[PDB]
Amino acid sequence: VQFKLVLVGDGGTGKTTFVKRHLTGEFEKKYVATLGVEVHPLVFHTNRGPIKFNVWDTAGLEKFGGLRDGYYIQAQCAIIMFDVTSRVTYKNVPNWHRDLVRVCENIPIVLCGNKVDIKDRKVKAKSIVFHRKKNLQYYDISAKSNYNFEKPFLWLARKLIGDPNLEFVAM
Amino acid sequence: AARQLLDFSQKLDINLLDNVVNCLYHGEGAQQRMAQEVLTHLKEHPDAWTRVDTISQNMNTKYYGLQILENVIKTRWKILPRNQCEGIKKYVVGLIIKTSSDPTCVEKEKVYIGKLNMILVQILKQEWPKHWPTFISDIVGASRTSESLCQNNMVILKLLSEEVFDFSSGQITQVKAKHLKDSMCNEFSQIFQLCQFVMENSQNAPLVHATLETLLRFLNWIPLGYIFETKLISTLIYKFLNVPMFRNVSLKCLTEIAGVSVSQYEEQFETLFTLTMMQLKQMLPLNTNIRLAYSNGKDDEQNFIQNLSLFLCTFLKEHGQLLEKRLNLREALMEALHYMLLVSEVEETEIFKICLEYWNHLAAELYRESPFSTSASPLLSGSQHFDIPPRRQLYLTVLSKVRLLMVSRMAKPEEVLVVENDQGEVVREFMKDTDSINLYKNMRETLVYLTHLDYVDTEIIMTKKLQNQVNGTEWSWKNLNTLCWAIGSISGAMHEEDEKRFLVTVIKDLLGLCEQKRGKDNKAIIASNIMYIVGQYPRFLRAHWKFLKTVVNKLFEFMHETHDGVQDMACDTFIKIAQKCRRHFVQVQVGEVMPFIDEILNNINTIICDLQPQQVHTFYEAVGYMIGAQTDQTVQEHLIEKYMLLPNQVWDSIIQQATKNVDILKDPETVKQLGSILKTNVRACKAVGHPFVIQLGRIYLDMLNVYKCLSENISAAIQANGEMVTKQPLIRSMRTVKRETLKLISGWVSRSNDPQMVAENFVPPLLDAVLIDYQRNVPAAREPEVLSTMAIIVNKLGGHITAEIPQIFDAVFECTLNMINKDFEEYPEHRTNFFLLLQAVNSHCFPAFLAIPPAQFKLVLDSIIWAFKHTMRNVADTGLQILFTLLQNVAQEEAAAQSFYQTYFCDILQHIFSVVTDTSHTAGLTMHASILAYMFNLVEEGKISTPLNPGNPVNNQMFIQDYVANLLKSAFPHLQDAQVKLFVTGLFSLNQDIPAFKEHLRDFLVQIKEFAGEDTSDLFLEERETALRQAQEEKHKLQMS
Amino acid sequence: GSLNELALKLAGLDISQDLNSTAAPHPRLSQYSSLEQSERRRRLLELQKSKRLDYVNHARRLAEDDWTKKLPKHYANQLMLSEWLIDVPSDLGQEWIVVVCPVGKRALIVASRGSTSAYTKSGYCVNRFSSLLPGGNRAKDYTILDCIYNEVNQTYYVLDVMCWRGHPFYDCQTDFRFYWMHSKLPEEEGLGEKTKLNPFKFVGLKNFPCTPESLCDVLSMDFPFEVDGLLFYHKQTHYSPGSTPLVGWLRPYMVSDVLGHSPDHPGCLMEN
Ligand SMILES: Nc1nc2c(ncn2[C@@H]2O[C@H](COP(=O)(O)OP(=O)(O)OP(=O)(O)O)[C@@H](O)[C@H]2O)c(=O)[nH]1
Ligand SMILES: [Mg+2]
Repeated sequence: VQFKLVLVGDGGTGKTTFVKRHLTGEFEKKYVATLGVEVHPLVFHTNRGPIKFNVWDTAGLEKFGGLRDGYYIQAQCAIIMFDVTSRVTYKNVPNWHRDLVRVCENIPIVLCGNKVDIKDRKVKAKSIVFHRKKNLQYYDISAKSNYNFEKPFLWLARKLIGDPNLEFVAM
Repeated sequence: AARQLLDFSQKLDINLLDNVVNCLYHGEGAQQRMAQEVLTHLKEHPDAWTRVDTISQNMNTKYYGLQILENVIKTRWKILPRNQCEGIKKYVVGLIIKTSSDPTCVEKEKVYIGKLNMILVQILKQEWPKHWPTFISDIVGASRTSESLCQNNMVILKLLSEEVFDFSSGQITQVKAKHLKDSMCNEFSQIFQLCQFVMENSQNAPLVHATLETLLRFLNWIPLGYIFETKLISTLIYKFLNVPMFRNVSLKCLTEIAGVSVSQYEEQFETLFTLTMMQLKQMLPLNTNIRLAYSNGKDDEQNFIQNLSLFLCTFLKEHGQLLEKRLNLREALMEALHYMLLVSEVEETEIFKICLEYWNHLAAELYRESPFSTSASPLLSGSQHFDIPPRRQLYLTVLSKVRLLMVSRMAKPEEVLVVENDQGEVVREFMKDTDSINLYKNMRETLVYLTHLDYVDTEIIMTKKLQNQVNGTEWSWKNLNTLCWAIGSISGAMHEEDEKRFLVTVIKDLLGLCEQKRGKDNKAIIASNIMYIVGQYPRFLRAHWKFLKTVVNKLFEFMHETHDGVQDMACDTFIKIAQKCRRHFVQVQVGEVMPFIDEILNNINTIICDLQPQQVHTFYEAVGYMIGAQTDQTVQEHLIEKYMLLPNQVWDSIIQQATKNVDILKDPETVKQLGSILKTNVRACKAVGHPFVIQLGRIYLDMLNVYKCLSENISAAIQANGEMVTKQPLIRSMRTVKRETLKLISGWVSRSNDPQMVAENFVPPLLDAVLIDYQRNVPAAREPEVLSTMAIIVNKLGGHITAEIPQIFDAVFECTLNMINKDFEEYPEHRTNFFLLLQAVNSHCFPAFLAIPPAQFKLVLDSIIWAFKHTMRNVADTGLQILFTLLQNVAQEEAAAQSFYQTYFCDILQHIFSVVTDTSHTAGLTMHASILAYMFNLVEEGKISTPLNPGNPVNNQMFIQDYVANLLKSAFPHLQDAQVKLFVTGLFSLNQDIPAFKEHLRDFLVQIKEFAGEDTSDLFLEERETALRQAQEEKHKLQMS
Repeated sequence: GSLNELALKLAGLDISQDLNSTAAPHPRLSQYSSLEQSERRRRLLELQKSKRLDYVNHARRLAEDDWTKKLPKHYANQLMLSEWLIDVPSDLGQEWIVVVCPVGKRALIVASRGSTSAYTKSGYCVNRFSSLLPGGNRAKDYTILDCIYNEVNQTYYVLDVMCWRGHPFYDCQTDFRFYWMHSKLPEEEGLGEKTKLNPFKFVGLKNFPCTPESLCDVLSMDFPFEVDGLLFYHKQTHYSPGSTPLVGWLRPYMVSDVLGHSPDHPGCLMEN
């Protein structure tokens, strides 16, 4: 009833903030870059009992990489993430995906535009096209306002359990 | 004793093999596991052998190992003992050889393999050409004997391929990539010759497929003759696509190929399309329901479907004038064009996005042919009218169907986000650019094009939909919402007169619909749609005022509606209608004597008494826009006073009571009230703009003294209880007044026709009230919005405020610097803001910087270095533009410039180089390069004064070349003096082409991360030595004119 | 102009079907769902006042947030609302009373479980707080009151009372309900005063008779607030949520028609 979700993206993406929002409904305004990884369990309750994503909150910065691919081992699903306010961070997406499937031949994955809330967005939804041919889901999220906040988890869930009409629930 | 770091001894394996299993399996201890394995990356890898050989969770543990090995190779390789280079070489080659063909390696996951293969790719990225010459050559034969060593070899070839064509941007220096390309290019035939071999003769499923896939990645670069002068495409269509498993790789390949530029290969593309389709028709029939086959189809067919989405869309999009120039292909593209429509009914707002990419492309193209309606009338002879333009004549029937699509699956026009501000505030939050809204707009575009191409058809359609809702019993909420959204899209895409007829018809029958239906769940949703529709057509409400009025009054009515959200519906609607039809509200209309606004104001309370906080705010913005119309300053004034008459009474009251007792401004309710009263005041000022000063003045000073009150009531609290006071009711509330106060002041200065006055009246009271107070606040209480409000209130005044940047920059500059100058974390706001502020005084007020103590000015630069050292991309980027800016602002003052160089120039170059060679700040790239670049340019002439100090025979050009080289050598001792000479001289060559200069910067970033070492001279020392010449011999073919 | 068939046609467009709503202006100023007949309906309304409803159950539910004409299942439309007073009653002398209501927000105040909370006619919470109303400081002994909240006076002027220390007054005729107010409101410790457990004063709205002389004197009074308009309760009406012709509202004037070089000087005045 649980799974291992590697959480990749580059630096300042909002990976850490995202999961932490998810784990407390706090919002962290401070940038403190994760050093190596730091796996946070998470739980949602659903149509079919409870489910737990083991969020391997990986780093972004080259400096503090860690054992990167080493963390992806035995990954059952994922989330490359980027920041719609810095074009650069979408350009490295392809690399993250790379390293990822070079460890996980077939594992449900999700790509996430974050920061959709800054009203000076520099990654026009026009420009996001990657997932398509690499056949990953894509979602527009903000961790500052909870726009499409749980899409990434609900999707993966539907995939790993093999249930399309699996809806989350309050309890 | 379970905590062991790893030094030398006869160092065991049964142990490490425990830490691994920890990190990957259990819990919080994993923190120290993970934290320890990061550290065995120090001295080296004399263990690599030790672990890899002597292998339960081995394969992990071996993994790790390979990581180390790989570090070793990616870098040290060069200065390795040559023989040991060989030792790895055969160590890996062999390791793979065995690890492949195994009576069970499915178990020994594709992992260990692929990372191993991956390593071999790494080695090759080092010597493949010069010191592995028989490689490709060999492994060919190496596969033609054994399938096992083959299947996998297809994968060596794959990764090699990506690594040298896809991901070589960044991971490799500029020239070494060129040399690996025309190297894979070179002997590619002997290996294409291989993949074919496989396809045509081998029957081993997995092998075949991993060759399709490895072919898929060949298709990004391989020369075109391999695709088109070969029976390849034929092999895929006839032989691989019709086949359930390879079904997909087959397509994706196709797709890729279908993406090239036909120039020379039109014949091949024609037959590839028709053939593909013979296949496809054979497979997924056209009488089949794609919607179910997806909803019900499993992942086996999901992707097939999405890749059809891509093959289709990308092809039709890139070979159209190819798919009509023959009466013979006309029927095939129709078949294909029909596929698109089926696929488009797919409930999957990501496939549908591809489909809609085509749809919109077509629409645009056939809008560029003719943007007009096929002149409606037959001809007097009866004949065909001949005015249908050459192309759409070919899609008429099918554009009818895409219109149907937009008006059926029309997307949600708006994206409201209920969600509560960082003040415990619960609000509605209107989003601007979201993948959502993008769906909306693109559908709108397509239906606007497809409306200009035959708007008679849109009208017709949208009426068959609405009919089918009233009686038609296609009735459902979702579908009604879609019908009226698509109605609201096509606004202004219709000859006015045309659309008068239209609307009246449409909504008339929707009022009829709304009576029909029993209930109030339905009566409301209907109504709401009527009101979007209606407010979507202000052209209409302007030519028909009796109606405008009627809709406004109805609006007001709904403003006491206690059914769900009907009230939010009404307010949105009213504010739309107020902004747009804003003029008719303040002028006298045929049918009555006195301007409608009047009645509205003379009735404010009775209209808006059943609203809640936000709703009333939005209402005040609403009548704002109206008062913003009346340009007659006398009446506009009278109107602004009676418009702000209700809140002003609250305010005036709270303000009497605060004379008598400045304690009530501590009263939780009366602050709830200074809050709401202000949110009003802000929206008001927003719609009203400049003349609103009449109001603002009225309270400005007092407002100030209360802002100043709350401020000192908060720091206090905070100072005596911790930042923790912030997370409680009243502090949050007070904060809110302060914020909405500053948002009031910036708000109004932001849109004022006058600078002089504002600077002379509304600025000096800020000083003591808001600025000095920010200084006097305790750090964890100083409001960040002060900085940003100051920032905004400097761009609007510029020169006028330049004389006071002393006074301001005092209150705030240093005191705030000290909050941002310990780490790069605490106080994120202050950081960002403070720096927008410095950005702006620098921009519009440089004279300031000119007239202050050299020690201060210095202090300002310093802070800027501090910006661009930031890891938060905004603080550092904003810091950069403040730098590039400031260099140029220096440029003007010939006087200050020179000295500026004689103190800071080199002392800036150190900082910028620092960041550039930092692995963290790589979004700087374009800014670093931009600045560094401009500065060297600058050097080659502009710096008229000697920095070395040995007179002129040590002229500056050569000086710099020198000190840069020295600076980098010493910070990077490994680089041979050659790598450095190369680079630095490339700083004055690539000098003017910053795309090129950027290229260069990265070139160097790779050079440092890898020990090039003595012997190795595969860095084509000279190749580029003349290469930069071609750059220098253009800067004067352009910049001498 | 055919669109004039919409101007009339957008006219007929209704969410409600409450006769003579006070949402819209007085059924004289326009010219559908509204007649000249207040008086008729009043009748059968009374003549059908043999309790069928479990009002007692209801007060609980309201006061405790537990949910299993008709009883309004949540917080919206719990207030008894006035229809414009049109048919000026034959028997107004000694059978009707009138509250000079003030300006502000109507609200269902529901004080139970140690809390107190004001809602709009639409189950929207507009304040939460502490009162001296039985149930709203600090026992299954709640209070429910129908109030206009005047912002300028931070006072909740009470209009009517439907529930008090756990006993529904919905079953009761207005002349009583109101007595119960004036007999029981000014008798709470501090309810009509401002403090740290009663931040908001609660003041009962006076009522008077509708006798010619009355309306007369009442129209020349001084009030502790700003006059919005006048309410008319048929002495003998129970308390039924939503529009009823048994409470007629009218604005203050209609009556005698109806049978008649710097900024500015700083208030506060502290440091520069
Ligand atoms: N405006 C906005 N800011 C965000 C959003 N999400 C995160 N942030 C900000 O982004 C930064 C968050 O940093 P992290 O979550 O650590 O991003 P990261 O570097 O990939 O995460 P770690 O390295 O694992 O710590 C902070 O500055 C937050 O203030 C968002 O959705 N909208
Ligand atoms: Mg990070």
